[PDB]
Amino acid sequence: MENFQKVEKIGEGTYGVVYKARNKLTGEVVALKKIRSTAIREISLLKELNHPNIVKLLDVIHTENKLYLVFEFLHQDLKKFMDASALTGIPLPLIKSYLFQLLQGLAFCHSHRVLHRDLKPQNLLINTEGAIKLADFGLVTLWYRAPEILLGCKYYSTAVDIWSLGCIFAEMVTRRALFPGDSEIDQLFRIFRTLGTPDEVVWPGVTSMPDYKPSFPKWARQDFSKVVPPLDEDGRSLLSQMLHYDPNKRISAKAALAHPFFQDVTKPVPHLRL
Ligand SMILES: CC(C)c1cnc(Nc2ccc(S(N)(=O)=O)cc2)s1
Repeated sequence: MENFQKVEKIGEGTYGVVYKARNKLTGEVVALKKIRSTAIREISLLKELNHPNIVKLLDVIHTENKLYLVFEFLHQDLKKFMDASALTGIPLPLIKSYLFQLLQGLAFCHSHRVLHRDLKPQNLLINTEGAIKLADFGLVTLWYRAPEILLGCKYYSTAVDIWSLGCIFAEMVTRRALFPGDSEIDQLFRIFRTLGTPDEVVWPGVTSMPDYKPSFPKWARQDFSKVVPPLDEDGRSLLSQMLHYDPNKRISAKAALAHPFFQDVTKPVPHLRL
């Protein structure tokens, strides 16, 4: 840690504080995440998980019970790009590129039995060359949380990351968050008002989950034509399969890569002001 000089504070999360820093031996610019056993073991297995659409973990430094993670540095996150793109909107061929790349990253991690668990725009990082990357994997916001987690399930699957990415796809298209809940119950009821209250017809087993109550209000489903209007029929069809209630029926990352929405995918470059 005597090897690194802090340049500036980037920002914060639940776990820690992030700084831009410079390595005095290599000259290199990096990102440094500061946190105040089995944990060390599992974090260290991530040093071995390398893919062009995952932010690289360079090292783990454990000194005096403080833990520091050293990452490759990118110049902007997706939340800042969306805010700056607000009056014009992100062009459709760039939205489609970013979605395709993120599904490549997920298909890779899910084949090694690794889950992200906290996907949101602040955890997605971009560069000037047109790439987008998954960042800062989990071992605060409720807006991107899957319904099986909110209903109390303890042994949830890779399917929770597909739900989150669907919520993010809709947000890029409309320029507003899809389900902006402000407590656990408000998050759940916001999903139910849009997609309909789930029952045994659409999700076998749902009434037996730990936090399910027979007194939930009964709301009717709405058409996806009203949920994401500017999107074509191929894109609406894919989004609908990423937001199915039953996690066994929800589309996998590998299957989604084969959907007809990606028949004409390209790689455009963004306009960034750094
Ligand atoms: C910790 C790690 C995953 C990061 C790597 N590179 C980072 N860079 C970074 C740059 C700019 C912005 S922001 N909010 O757009 O000004 C946010 C993050 S964070």
